[PDB]
Amino acid sequence: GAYKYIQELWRKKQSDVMRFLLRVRCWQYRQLSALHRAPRPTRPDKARRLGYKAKQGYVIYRIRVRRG
Amino acid sequence: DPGRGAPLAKVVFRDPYRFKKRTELFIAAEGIHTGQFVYCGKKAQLNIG
Amino acid sequence: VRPKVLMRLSKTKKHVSRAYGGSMCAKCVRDRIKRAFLIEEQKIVVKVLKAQAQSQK
Amino acid sequence: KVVNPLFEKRPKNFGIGQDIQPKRDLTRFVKWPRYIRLQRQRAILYKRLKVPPAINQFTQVLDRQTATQLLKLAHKYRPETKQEKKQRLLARAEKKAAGKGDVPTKRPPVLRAGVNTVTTLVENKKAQLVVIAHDVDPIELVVFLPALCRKMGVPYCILKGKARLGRLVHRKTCTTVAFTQVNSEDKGALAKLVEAIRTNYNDRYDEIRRHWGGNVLGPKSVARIAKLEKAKAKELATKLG
Amino acid sequence: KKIRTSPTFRRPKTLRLRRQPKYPRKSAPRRNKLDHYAIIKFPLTTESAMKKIEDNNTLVFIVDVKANKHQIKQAVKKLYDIDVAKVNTLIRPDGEKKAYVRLAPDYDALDVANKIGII
RNA sequence: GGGCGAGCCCCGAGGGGCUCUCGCUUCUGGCGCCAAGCGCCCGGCCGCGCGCCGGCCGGGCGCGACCCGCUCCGGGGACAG
RNA sequence: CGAAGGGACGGGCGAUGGCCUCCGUUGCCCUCGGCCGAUCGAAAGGGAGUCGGGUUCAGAUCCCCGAAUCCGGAGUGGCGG
Repeated sequence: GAYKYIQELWRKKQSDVMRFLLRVRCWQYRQLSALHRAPRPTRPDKARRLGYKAKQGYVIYRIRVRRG
Repeated sequence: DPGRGAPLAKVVFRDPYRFKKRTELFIAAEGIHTGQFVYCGKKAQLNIG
Repeated sequence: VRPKVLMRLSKTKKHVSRAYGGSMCAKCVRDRIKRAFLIEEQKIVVKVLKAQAQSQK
Repeated sequence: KVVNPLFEKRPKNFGIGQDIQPKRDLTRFVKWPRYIRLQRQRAILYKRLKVPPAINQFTQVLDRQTATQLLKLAHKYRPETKQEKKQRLLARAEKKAAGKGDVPTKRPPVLRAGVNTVTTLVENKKAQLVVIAHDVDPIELVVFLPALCRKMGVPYCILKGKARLGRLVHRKTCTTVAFTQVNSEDKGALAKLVEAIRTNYNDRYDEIRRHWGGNVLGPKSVARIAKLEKAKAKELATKLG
Repeated sequence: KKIRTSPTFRRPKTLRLRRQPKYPRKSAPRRNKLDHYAIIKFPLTTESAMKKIEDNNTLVFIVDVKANKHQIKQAVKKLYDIDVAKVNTLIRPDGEKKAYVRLAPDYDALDVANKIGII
C-alpha cells in the first residue's frame, strides 16, 4: 500500500520537499500553545507502527519542549 | 505630579468615532493655560503647545 | 448633605428650576448661551464669505 | 399638494474634526482569534515560499466543466450504502434454497477510496483512472501517486476538495478515487475522458515536475515595486527614445 | 451583506442546554435533620429566666446552634400554637444558643409556661 | 470620481494631458452619537373599481458613507536573539 | 502571546400560568453593549439609618416603657393630593 512510501519519504528529511514541509509545520505549531490536542496524526504510518489505531478512544496531543 | 519636576496638562479630546470625551495626560509646555485650544495632527499649525 | 442621604430628599431640594440646573452655576450657564450663539452667527458669517468665493472664483 | 416644507436635509459631514464617523465596515481591521489568524496567513506562506513542484502540482487542478462528467460517470458506480448491504445480503439470503441458486454470478464494479487500496492496484496495472484530492492536510499521504501513475501509464487527475470526493463514498473525506472496471456501455464514455486527462497531466509530465510555485509578494509590496518600475520608466523613456 | 461594526472580535452567544440527567445522583433527598423538635432542646428553670417570664411576657429556651430567627419563631408556633411578637437570640459561652422569645400581649406567659412544665 | 482647487499647453471658453492639494474642521473654556433626504420593494383597513389609483397604519433594502485586494498598522529584519 | 459579555431596551414568532381581555413566564431571531478583568485585602480608611427614662446580684443606644428613623417589596396598586 501507500504506507511504505510515506515511511521512506519521511526518511529523506534533508530533501527539499521535506524541508518545505518541516518549515511550514514548525512555523504553525510555534504559534499554538505549549500543549493542545491534535485531531488526526500528522504522521499516520509512524503512529500505527507504535501502536495507534484509528478507532474510538485513541487520542493524540502535541507538546512543545524547549531546546537545550 | 508627585515625584516629577514638570507639571501635567489635562487635555480633553472628543473621540471622532464614538460619542465620548477622551481625557489625556499631556506634559505642559511653558505657556500653556487653561481653556487654550490644543491641536493634534499633521495639518495642525505651528505654535507652542 | 452626605451623598447617600440624597435618596430620601425631594427633587426640588436636589436641583434648581433652570436649564443646567443643580449642576451648573448661574454665572457660567448664561455665558454658555452667549458663547454658543456667537459661534453659530460667526459660522453663518464665514459660510457667506465662503459662498462668494465659490461664485467669484 | 403632497410635499411639506418642514422636511429639511440636515446632512452629516464625515470629515476630519467634523460630525462623527458612521458605522462603516471594518472587516480588514478586526482583531481575529488565534486560529483564524493562523490559517489565514498560512495560505499566504503557501504563496510566499518557493513551494516544490511535487507539492505545487496540486495547485494545477482539473478545470470546472470537465469535473461534472467525471462525477456523473462515477455517480452510477458509487459504493453501496448502509442498510443496502443488508438489502443486498437479505435478498441473496432466501435465494440459497428458494429458486435453485448459490449466487456465484457477478459482483458489480465499484470505486476504491483508500490510498492503500489504490496504490496496490496501480502497481498491478488494474487501474484505468485515478482521481486525487488536492486539499489533504497532511500532503505527505499523496505525493508519489502523481509521480507513480505516470510511470505505470495510469491516467491521474487532481480534483478540488476532499469533501465532494468524499461524497462519492458515503463518508466525510476521500483522498483517492480509482477506476478499476466499468460496464461495456460506459467504456466509451470513460475513454473520452481518459485522453483529455492524459494530455493535461501525464503527457506533459516534464513541465509539472520542474514547475516551482510561489515567489508572489503582497499587493502592498508588489505595487511599491511596480511604482519603482514606472518611476524609472518615467525618468528615462523620453530622454533617449 | 453583514458587516463587522466593531474592530474587536467577541465570542458569539452560543446556545447552552440545561440538565436532563438520566438518573439522579443521590437516590433520595436527605430528610430534614433540623426539624421543629431538634431545634428546641429544653427551656430554663433559672430564677433569672423565671423573673423574665411574668415581667417581660417572654419565654426562654436552649436552641440548636444551626438555627435561625425565622425557624425558631416558626418552631414555637408549631409545637405549642402560640404567636410571637419577636424572637431574640444569643450564643452562650458554653457552646449552645439561648433564645428569648417574646410573646404577643394577647397571650400570657405564665399560663402557657405551666403547660410546658416549668414554673 | 468630485470640485473652490496653483496653473500651463491644445482650446470650440463645453472641454482633454502634465506636477501637487483635499474626500470639505484655527477666533471665542458652547453642542455634536443611537441618520435626514432620495430611490426600489412588502403587509393590513377604506373608497374608486381597470387596478403598480388615492388616504391611513406598519416594515425591508441600497445610496447617503466609491471599488478591489493577501499580511491590523508601522519600525527593524537574515542582523538582533 | 486570549473566541475573556450569559447582560440589557424595543420588536417578531410559540406556549403555558391567574377571571389565557389583560398582565406574567421562558426559548429562538433582529438590536445595543466595552471598559480593565476572577478573588481576597482595614472591628482606627469610605460606609443610608436610635435616642430619653427605667430595669439586673452580675446584660443593656441590645430588655421594658415612649418617641422616631433607614432600606426593600407591593401584582389587583392600599387611600388621598
